[PDB]
Amino acid sequence: DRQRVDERIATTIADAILDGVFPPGSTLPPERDLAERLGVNRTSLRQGLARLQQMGLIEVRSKVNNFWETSGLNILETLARLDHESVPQLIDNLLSVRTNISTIFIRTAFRQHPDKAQEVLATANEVADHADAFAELDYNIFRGLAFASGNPIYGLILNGMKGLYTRIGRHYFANPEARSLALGFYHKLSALCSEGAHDQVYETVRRYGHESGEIWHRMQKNLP
Amino acid sequence: RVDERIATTIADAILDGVFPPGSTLPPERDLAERLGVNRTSLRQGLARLQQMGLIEVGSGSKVNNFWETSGLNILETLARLDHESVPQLIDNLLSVRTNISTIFIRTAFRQHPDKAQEVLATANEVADHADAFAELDYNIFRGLAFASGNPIYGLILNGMKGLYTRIGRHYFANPEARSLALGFYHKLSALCSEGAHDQVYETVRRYGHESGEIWHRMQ
Repeated sequence: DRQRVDERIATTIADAILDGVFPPGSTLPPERDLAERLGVNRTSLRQGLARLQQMGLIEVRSKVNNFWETSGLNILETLARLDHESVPQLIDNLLSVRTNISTIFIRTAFRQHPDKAQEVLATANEVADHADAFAELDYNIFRGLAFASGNPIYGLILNGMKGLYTRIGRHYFANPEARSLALGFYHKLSALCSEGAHDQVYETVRRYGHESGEIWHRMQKNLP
Repeated sequence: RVDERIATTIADAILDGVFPPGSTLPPERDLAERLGVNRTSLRQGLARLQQMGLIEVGSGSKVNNFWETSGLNILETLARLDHESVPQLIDNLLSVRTNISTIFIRTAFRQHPDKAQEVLATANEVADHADAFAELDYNIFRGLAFASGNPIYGLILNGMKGLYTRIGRHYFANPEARSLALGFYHKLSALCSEGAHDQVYETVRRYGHESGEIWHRMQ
């Protein structure tokens, strides 16, 4: 998916902001200078600036915001790509958020829309046995259970996690042990949902976070 | 702010189903004319919609299913467009805030109690008035999210700021609302001081229940 020039402009300036070249409260260089420094025309620059405004990173007057105050989950992939010095455990942070938030919305789904939850978990049957397929399945199951809670804001959170979460999963689910543990987990969730054993969701999800995390910790070493 | 208004108008039309998922938008010239705007302003608006994932581009601007691609950034739009389901969206947000905060408040108290106390201490310097209180309440929940040591909880709170503070600016006009919150922050501070990590859950859930009752009787 080739980035067009306005996207490259936004990425380049966003990186500089997140990196601290432009501290909160500072002003970007004027258009003529900025476009010449980037080697772009000013029409493309203003398109890139539009993207930065939408990201919450700047305000046209361009004043630079504190990205830790204005950014949502939409910056997760950027923090990972930069391997930002402020979030050395970003990957671990994201898996911990997925685990702990999913204990909420999985329990809720089992009580509110168990028929939808079982429909989502059933997709684990007939998944292809390889990394990309499992990464997609796994995200779709957590996202589906988040919406099955009846509270679509959990689903919006999963949508925001999609990029970085599935990037992790595409690496993780190359391991056949990772795929087998996930299948066991989805099946156990389905069993819990079928029985109505809502009070067991917490331990099951916490245990899966722990066991998958041990496999992931070994695998992530081999990665940038 | 024309390009912002363009993006919002088109985003509203997508969420309202005027432009169906999988459709492609009218060509730029046609869309500019319909919106009564310039093509370069429309192109800035389209860049914004691509940035937020609502449309995808050697091919037209394809409309994504917004329930698959949108984040917390559409909360304010959902509330603006769906007057009849704001009570449910609002309860949904408050429930999310309540239950997610049980996680990150406990972690902050366990891992970084001094930082958690410094956030909670901001409750001592508030004007007893709606708009200032709504900002303080948000800043306490956001601050505790970051004080967990996991900034992704903070990014979540950042995404809820818009709609969450809008509710708060209505809610905290009520003096009981302000009183309950102050008591909640002081109770949080006590629990942190005591290391009573296992009590945050019930205290936060009780707050969410009791503030929701005040809110519901206001509504």
